Amino acid sequence: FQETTRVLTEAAVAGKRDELRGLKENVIVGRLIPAGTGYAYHQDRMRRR
Amino acid sequence: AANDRVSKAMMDNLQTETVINRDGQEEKQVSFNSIYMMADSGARGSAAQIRQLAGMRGLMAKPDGSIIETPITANFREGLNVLQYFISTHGARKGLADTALKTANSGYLTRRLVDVAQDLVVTEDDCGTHEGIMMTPVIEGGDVKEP
Amino acid sequence: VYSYTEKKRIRKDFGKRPQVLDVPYLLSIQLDSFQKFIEQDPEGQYGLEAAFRSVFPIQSYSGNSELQYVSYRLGEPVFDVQECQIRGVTYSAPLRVKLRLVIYEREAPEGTVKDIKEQEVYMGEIPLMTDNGTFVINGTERVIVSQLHRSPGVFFDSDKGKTHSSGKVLYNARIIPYRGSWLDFEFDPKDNLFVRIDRRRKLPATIILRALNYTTEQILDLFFEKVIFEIRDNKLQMELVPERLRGETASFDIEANGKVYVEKGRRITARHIRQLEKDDVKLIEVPVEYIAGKVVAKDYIDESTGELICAANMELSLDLLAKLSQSGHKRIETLFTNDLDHGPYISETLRVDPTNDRLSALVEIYRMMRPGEPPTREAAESLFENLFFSEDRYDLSAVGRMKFNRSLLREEIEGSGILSKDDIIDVMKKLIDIRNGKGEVDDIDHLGNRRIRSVGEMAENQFRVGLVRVERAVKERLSLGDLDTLMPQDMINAKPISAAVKEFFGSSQLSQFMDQNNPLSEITHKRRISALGPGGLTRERAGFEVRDVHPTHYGRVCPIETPEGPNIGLINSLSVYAQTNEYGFLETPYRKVTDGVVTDEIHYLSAIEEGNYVIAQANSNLDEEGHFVEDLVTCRSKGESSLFSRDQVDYMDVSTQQVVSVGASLIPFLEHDDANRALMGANMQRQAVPTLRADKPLVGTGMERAVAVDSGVTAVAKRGGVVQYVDASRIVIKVNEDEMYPGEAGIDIYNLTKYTRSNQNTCINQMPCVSLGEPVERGDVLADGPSTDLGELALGQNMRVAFMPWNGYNFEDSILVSERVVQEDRFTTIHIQELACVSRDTKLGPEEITADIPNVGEAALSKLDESGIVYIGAEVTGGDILVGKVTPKDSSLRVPNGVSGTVIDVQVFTRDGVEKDKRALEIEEMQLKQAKKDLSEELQILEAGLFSRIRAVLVAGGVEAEKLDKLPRDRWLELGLTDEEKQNQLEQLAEQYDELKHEFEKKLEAKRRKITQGDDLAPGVLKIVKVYLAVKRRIQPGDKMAGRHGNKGVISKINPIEDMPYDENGTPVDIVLNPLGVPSRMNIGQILETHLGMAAKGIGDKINAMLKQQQEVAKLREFIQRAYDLGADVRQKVDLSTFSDEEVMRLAENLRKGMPIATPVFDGAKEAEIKELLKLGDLPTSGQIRLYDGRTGEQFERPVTVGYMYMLKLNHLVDDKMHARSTGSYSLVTQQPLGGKAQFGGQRFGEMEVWALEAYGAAYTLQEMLTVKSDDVNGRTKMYKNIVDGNHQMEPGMPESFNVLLKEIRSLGINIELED
Amino acid sequence: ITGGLPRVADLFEARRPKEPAILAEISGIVSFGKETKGKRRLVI
Amino acid sequence: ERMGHIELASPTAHIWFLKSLPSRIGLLLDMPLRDIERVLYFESYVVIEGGMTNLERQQILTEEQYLDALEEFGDEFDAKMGAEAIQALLKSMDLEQECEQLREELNETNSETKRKKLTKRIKLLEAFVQSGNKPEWMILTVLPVLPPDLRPLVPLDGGRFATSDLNDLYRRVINRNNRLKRLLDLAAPDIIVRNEKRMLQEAVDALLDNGRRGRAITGSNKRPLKSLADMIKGKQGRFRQNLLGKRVDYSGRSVITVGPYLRLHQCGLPKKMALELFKPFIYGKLELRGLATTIKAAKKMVEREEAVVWDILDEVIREHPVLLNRAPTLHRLGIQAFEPVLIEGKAIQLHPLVCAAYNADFDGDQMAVHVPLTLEAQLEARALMMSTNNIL
DNA sequence: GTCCGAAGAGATTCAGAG
DNA sequence: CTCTGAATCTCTTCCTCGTGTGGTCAGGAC
RNA sequence: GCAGAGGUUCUAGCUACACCCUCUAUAAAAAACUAAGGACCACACGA
Ligand SMILES: [Mg+2]
Repeated sequence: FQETTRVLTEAAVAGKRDELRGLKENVIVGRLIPAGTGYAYHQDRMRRR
Repeated sequence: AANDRVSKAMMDNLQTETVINRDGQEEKQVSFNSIYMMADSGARGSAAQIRQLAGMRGLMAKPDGSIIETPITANFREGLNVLQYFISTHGARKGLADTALKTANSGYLTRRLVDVAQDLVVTEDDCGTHEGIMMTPVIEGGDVKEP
Repeated sequence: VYSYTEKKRIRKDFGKRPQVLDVPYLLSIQLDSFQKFIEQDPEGQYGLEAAFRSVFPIQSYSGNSELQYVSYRLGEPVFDVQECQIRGVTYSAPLRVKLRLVIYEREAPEGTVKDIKEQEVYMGEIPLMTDNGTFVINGTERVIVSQLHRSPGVFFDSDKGKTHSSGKVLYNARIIPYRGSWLDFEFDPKDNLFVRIDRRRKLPATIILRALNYTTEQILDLFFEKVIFEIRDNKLQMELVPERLRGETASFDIEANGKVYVEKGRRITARHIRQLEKDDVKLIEVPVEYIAGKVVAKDYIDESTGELICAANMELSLDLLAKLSQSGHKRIETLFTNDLDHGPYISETLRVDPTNDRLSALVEIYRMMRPGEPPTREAAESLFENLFFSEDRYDLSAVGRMKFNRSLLREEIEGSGILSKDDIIDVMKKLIDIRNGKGEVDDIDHLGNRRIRSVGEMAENQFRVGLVRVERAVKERLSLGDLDTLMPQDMINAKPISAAVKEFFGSSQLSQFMDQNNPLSEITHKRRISALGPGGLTRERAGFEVRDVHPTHYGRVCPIETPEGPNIGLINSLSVYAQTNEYGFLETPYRKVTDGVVTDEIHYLSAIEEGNYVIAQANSNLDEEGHFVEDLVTCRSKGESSLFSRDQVDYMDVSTQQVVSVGASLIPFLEHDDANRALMGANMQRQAVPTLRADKPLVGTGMERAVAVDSGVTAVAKRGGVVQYVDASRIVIKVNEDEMYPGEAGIDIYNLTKYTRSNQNTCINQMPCVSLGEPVERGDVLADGPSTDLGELALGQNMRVAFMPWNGYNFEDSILVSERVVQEDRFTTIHIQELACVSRDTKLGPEEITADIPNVGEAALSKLDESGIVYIGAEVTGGDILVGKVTPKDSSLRVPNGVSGTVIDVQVFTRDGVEKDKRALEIEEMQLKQAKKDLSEELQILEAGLFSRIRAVLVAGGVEAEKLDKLPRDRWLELGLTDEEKQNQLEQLAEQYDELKHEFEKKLEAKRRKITQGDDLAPGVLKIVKVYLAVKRRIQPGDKMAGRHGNKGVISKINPIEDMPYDENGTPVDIVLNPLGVPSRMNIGQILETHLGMAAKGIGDKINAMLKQQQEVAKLREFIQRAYDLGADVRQKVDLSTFSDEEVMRLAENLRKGMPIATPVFDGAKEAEIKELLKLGDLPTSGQIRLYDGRTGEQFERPVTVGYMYMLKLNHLVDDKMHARSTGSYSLVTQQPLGGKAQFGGQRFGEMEVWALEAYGAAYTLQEMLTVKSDDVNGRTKMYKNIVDGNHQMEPGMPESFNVLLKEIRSLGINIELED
Repeated sequence: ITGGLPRVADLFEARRPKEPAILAEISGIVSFGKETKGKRRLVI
Repeated sequence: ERMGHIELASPTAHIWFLKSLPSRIGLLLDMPLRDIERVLYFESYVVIEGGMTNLERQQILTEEQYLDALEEFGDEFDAKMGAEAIQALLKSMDLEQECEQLREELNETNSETKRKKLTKRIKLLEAFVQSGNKPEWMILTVLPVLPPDLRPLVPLDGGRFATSDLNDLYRRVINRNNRLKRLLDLAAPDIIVRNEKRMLQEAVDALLDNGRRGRAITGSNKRPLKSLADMIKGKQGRFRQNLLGKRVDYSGRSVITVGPYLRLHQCGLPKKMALELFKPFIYGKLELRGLATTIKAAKKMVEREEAVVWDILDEVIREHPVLLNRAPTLHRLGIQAFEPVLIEGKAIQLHPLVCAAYNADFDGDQMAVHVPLTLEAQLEARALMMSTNNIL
């Protein structure tokens, strides 16, 4: 979105971890988005976990 | 007030210009003037637009917004004087620059909004919560805006 | 009377107003500016010599060596303009300077110089501007654009509402130099004047004042009124001058002369003020608390001991009152404070002022400017006196001083370029008054504060920067003052000057690439007034204010013509008549109005001058007697439209077409259409394309001829005479006797330029519009260039247009052109493409251009010659080979896919050191043959004229019938005359004739070896071959195409001619516009244009009928005369009586296609005039015909408008925008085209596209787009191999761009892991 | 005091206006506790 | 994928923590950012393990103060200078003890400003100790490099191989590191090694983000260098240009026009760009039908656009939706799908009624066209994208 | 052959008042 | 006097696509 | 046809995304065929 340096630094120092579960995150990583025709795929994935 | 009177006269002459022969006596009905057909039908052109086309151009503002004491007497059918055209160009360039900057800021706002609500996805058939919103018709002093 | 050109087609012209000032040279703003740059201008003004004189004097520390400037000469250009455009070299001229190196006598520098020396020293290269107002830098006509920037001079900005979050409008004063540091005086929201040098950290006011060697007493005396108080033996009798009684209340018993005046609980009325003034009082009795609230002015010490009673600006108090009283110091000066009259703004700055003395002020200034290092006294003092007191760093140009003294009411105009302390304190006082209501702020948008820097000034500034770099170098060299060793050439080098000037004219912010596609575009891109550029705004920094048209743009800057989009307003175009001022402001022509009667005297006025004057509108009834019948004639007051009296006016507008640009002066009926659509049309009028055969506008503006003659597109006759020999390539003009040069006269060969690539890849073509034996005069037009017709401007063409919805094909805005347009080749446009190819110094054998290509069949070698270059005129298509370029081990330049068409010309440049190959040999041979042909052509006819000159003396009394034609041709001199010395005169003239042939042959060989020379190129290339593809693009369903009234459309379907709706006569209308684009997009002018075009074509066919079937000259002449005289009060008054009775037939032939109409933009034909013109032809007055349908063959109800709108054809074709990619190139990030989708790259599924896709829920489609269709190279090739097998599977994979991001954000210590 | 796109931007940005109306977070009697010593006081 | 590490001759600060808005180095060391900058850039010393002398472990002193303190205690007092000093201060600090002590004084120091600042610092300390990373790793002693292919030399003309505006940054860092290593090998006087280490730190700053401190360095054409943070942040950064908005294959563009003869689920499509789009589909159909045997033969056949190719193309576009798309798409009705009908000319033809949604204006407007490929994606386009399914 | 504006938003300093 | 607040400086983002025009990118010395 | 080489063409051709045949240390009876490709800023604009 914005202020990539700020958020990246805050995530780094905090040791933050991303549990994607989101539209833009999956878009960046390229997997199915958890909203639409991929919602069933993602619900199955979270069911397996 | 003069502009409003001019608009009313222009309409009352244009929207019934057809005075046709009714098998005998004379009757007048909604005119078939092509401009009025394209305006009244809602095809292209509003009543204010056709008024500023045929009747008065009304008044128009300076850059700040304070309108000129001397309005645009003429219209677009007949000739338009030089000073009147300069006064018109004031508002025309104002709107044009505004619309370009509008597209810029609106694109930015759209990105901001869609990146704040990107992750919200419907994921349950019901939440089972009685809590809601006491939705009512909106009356902000005037009549009902949204029934 | 009319010149011979318009005598063959006299443009029918409306417009009642008799124009008093003809349209000036439209390129004057460029040409005059550059000519001013290249001149020796004294008395300050901008010249190249001026910069020379202001930079060359060099002082040396103990070197005793100085540099003196004498003169500068620009050498003859190395290559002509056309040659430069062919090669690529900059059309320049060497800058030969005659510098003087002088060393004064050692042990006595006060004496003269002991060793002087003069040498014509090189300085660099100055790119000259050709006659057309263009620069040719890298062989491309690269025109400059004049810049409009905030002029130097103090400006008192308002800055309303923004800060303090209170609406309290502070007042900041800004004084911008021309070359220096911006200085800001700003007010604290707490009302404390703050100085801001270079907009840097805020700093209190008095530090600058203290840095001016001031003290607190002096500052307080300069800034405030002093209330005098005296110590008298009765409680220190107070003194109050009654002038300070402006609406103050009386907290005390106002009394004097033993008489009470104002009691408690009252304010002093102005009547009481004048009563006190007439009482002639100075003293008054107030309680001592009143003086306590005052503030002391001057420093006071106890003379009994010498200790400070109280410092300056120290508030009084009871203890301080006692310290004053018991000290015997009878003198008290208090600061007169008042919220209304004189607020105490500097006193609070002193309260805030941390610095005390001048040294501390300098130290603080040095700290804020250069932080960190210890602020040495010498360093700080030098910084201040070099920042605001040195001509070397703070030179306000004469315009800056003029604006400064104007805005500070000082009557002086000229002065030094620096700021005296008086200037600083005056700016302080003016800002304080602005805060105190006296005097008002000024708006930057006002054209009296925005200056115009043309090419000359910007180039001169860049040249001065280069010169200060060079003078630094000269001082560096002069550290070792060698004498009698080096001539005045070695101490300098032309490299810095050349670098600066070349960078400014090439890779620079305003050295724009001229958009050569229409003479209108050529002109309007030179009159462009850009607010961008160095020292100016940006497309993002600009706000709503600067965009909008100020009420002073009237007649100075066109408010209509303006690039829509991001750079709206910033790049407005100069209006028609608005020449630049001497200083740099915008003057506009106005007519002096003596009381009662307007005169013809033209008085150019700047915006500041205009406000004071009263300007009447051009569209008023003067009739050359003035005395506007309208006693309430509309006038322009101080920036406000306000109707005035008849005698109250002082100036009047010059012409009704003054307020618009030339790009908008072309638009007919500009009165009617809205300014939005007018701007759109004037922008899409610069974007036409030169049509195959140009066609005059059936309804123009009469000034298109001016814009077509002033531009360089049309070869104008600089010398009147009779056309001796015309040709499609050259025009030979036989000069008349009156215009002859004294001796060695002859012809004037206007060598036309045939098809040459433009900048926008259009055909710069010239067509001779004359015949063998038709006289031409001065300023005549000979060769119609691109988009010109008989000297007029014909951007597009004109065809029948009917406004009706035709089965939705013209649904929203789309045009529906008939197949008749394409069939008659009406809109075909030549496009010239260029395919460069170079031969580089590759190791183990250079790049050689040979037909010895491997792995190619005879089809590849077909179009190529025996030396690897395609023949001139091969119908090449996509992928075909044109240039060999065998590299050491096949890099053949091939036709990029899509582009097609013939190849017109190949140019083979070559630097010395490599022998030209066979095709290059043939090219050189034909070029030298052409050069010799041209030279011999200008030899033989010139010698014939020279013998005619010599035959004149052999016919001036001594005429010899056979004795003349009995001596050989080379000797028509030695014959029988009556002089007794003419015999020897003729023998020596024959000797001169032999020498003349010698100089002619030497010129021929000079041109030959100019061609034969090795063309120096970029470092590392052997020889460049340039190939010119020449496609033939025409109308197809998708070419953007518009009329002049901003009615932009796109072709929808090439409708068969039968389908087109035909009128009663059966003439099918070629175009069916969409009517519904008129009301909303309010451009009703295009319908007035349509009706007038219909009337014009009615006149055309009316005369065509009586010319098709032969009718005598009398009937046609009377009809043409009546057609011209029908106008109500038209100024043209064309009479056909004076015509030769045979050129009237030529006029009719040029008129049979349609009577060209001219309606000046704001004085066009009214309803009655166009109606009468329609009724003259056998045409309906209503302007609407009954178009029978082309398919149904049934009458259209509601008869529809039919007329000849002048439809352009915009450059935005479709075959250069029809793009599609299956799979092609990829990048380091595996994006396809990355930077430029022109390399057969796919579209960008942009940022908003993924949102618009995931809003549906297209997870599979989105995953496709951003993993397997674009990024996942392994998955991409796997899915390709999958699809070519019928199966349509998919593999997600990892987006390689995400891997790039992973590695990048992992390469900076932030560990990233795809942890599972 | 703007009624266009900046109004929507200001709303969705939750920008407190430069002159915001001040409200009381607790219900009760209004008073001026201090004697406006620097600024006025409101005690509920 | 391969990376390389630059063994810094001395530890150097990480800009993303120094002179940043979060100012992590500020909260962590409880120092002013100004003072941290001063010690790192070698303007002033910072003390470590002062001990008996009055200077504590967290004080900042000038060079004259350094001389005076050296007089106070010759060796027990230590004032390391530069980034090594910050490294040592981070080493000496223990998170857990400091975290619990900060919690202790947070429970008592009720000052609202102090409460906010202490909560910020304690949040940083807790999220930094519970997360598996030590505070020493803020000071990067070993800079890694990008993979060389992610940072290549592009051209061959003019100046042979130009740079990537990052190779020069890494070269500057390497050169400064090499000169510092040479100075440490030659034991140069401390002032010149201070200058060398300071400019090494500045070069590392420019590499990390050219423009976070002072005059952004430039040696190529007087413009700021595209640092690593430049390639990540902003529109031009990877996140937005190259990740969310990847340019796609099987796509095309053309100025669009109106065709009434079309249906609502249809759109015009030039035969040229349709052929250029579905080339893999054409290859597959030709290979199935036997009109060609290899992809070379199919490429030749489609490049000659035989009449056997057109009727095969109209066969493969029987029920294959394509995603029309306008460039300034705002609502999701800005990208629909249609069954494209093969027509002559160079312009996509859009149904009139679906121009109101597109905001199409037919005055030279260009619409991108995209082709779903996988049958799940084509079916998804048919079910959702197609205009007859999103009328509301 | 190889090598030296503007707008806001937030973090951060002054101050001024208890 | 020290802490809620006044200011101060500073940093990030500003439709998204195209057609395109160009301009640009590490030497001499040992 | 998955690690190499050879073959009738045309230096070289072993699935390199890639096109035919042979075998595990040996080179020819054989026609359709071949190359995996490129960055950053300013400007005219256009919707
Ligand atoms: Mg449009």
